[PDB]
This record gives sequence, C-alpha cells and structure tokens, in this order.
Amino acid sequence: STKLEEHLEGIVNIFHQYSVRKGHFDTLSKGELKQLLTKELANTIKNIKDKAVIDEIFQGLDANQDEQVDFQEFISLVAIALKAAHYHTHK
Amino acid sequence: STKLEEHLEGIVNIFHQYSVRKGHFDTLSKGELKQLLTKELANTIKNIKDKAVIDEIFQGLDANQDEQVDFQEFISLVAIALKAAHYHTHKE
Ligand code: NA
Ligand code: NA
Ligand SMILES: [Zn+2]
Ligand SMILES: [Zn+2]
Repeated sequence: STKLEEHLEGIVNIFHQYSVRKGHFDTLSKGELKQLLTKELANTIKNIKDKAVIDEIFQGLDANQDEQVDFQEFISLVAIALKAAHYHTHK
Repeated sequence: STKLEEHLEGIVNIFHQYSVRKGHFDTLSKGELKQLLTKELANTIKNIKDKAVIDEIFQGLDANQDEQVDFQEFISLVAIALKAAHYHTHKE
C-alpha cells in the first residue's frame, strides 16, 4: 500500500466516521455534511482567498434536507478542496 | 492541519514529486502520469474488478504521450480512484 493509497483510504475513513453515526451507515444528512466541512476543512476554508470557492463547498446544504449525501457527492467536495489546497501550496 | 487536510496535503505532495522532475514544475507528461498511476495506485488497480474503470484511469495516456497534464486532470483521476477505494472498503 503506497502513501497515495493510504491517503485515499484516509479520506474514506473520515467519511465513514461521520456516516456511521446516524441514519443509514453510509450517507450523511446535509446538516452532518456541513458540520464535517466546517471542522474538517476549517484551515482550507480560512485560507481560500476566493469566497466563490467557499460558497461552492457549501452549495445547497440548506435545502432539499430530505435528500442524503452519499460518498459520490462527497468525492465532488473533496475535488474542490483538493484544488483549493493545491492552490494554497503556491501562495 | 486536520487529518483530512493532511490527506489533501499528501496527495498534492505526491503529484509534485512527479511534476517537478522535468520541465515546468506543475505539469507532467501523459507518459509520466502513466508511471505515477501504475506505481502509486498499484494495489488499487489489482483490486478493481471492473476493466472499464481501469481503462478510464489510463484513458488517453498512450496517444499524445508527451502532452502535458496539470493538477486538475490529476484531480479527476483521484476522484475515480477514491470511488474505487470506497467500493473496496466494503468488499466481503
Ligand atoms: Na449516516
Ligand atoms: Na514537470
Ligand atoms: Zn462506505
Ligand atoms: Zn503545484
């Protein structure tokens, strides 16, 4: 298992330590996602100098509350944070 | 600084360890990217049962082998790989 594979597993692991808490073990409510993002990306968020980017991380987490967040939807948010984090390494 | 942030940091580091080697420090050749994927995702690849997912990870890489690939293209592959990683934590 490479360092890259350990990071992928690590990201899955973080999703799961939230998703297992309530409801279906493999999804999150939008409320739980929002808590996850606010805490687990707190620095990434502080350092992002274009707030469109913040808004984009949080887009739609205050409506369609009946619809749950699966890992696929989480991957999309990870992709956004991975761009933000790259960019920050060049600041 | 959070554990999640460290994984993002690490993935960026890995990319950089290949992108810096030649020419522009922030892009790599499709050929270099094939080397990265084949080595850094070695076990991920074996565990993938779906040949189509494997072809998707290597899509486009043998044609235009000297074409430059940037971090964003690398993000797309990370996403594919993350889906596979997830799928595989649930293997029985
Ligand atoms: Na859940
Ligand atoms: Na390069
Ligand atoms: Zn899962
Ligand atoms: Zn870079």
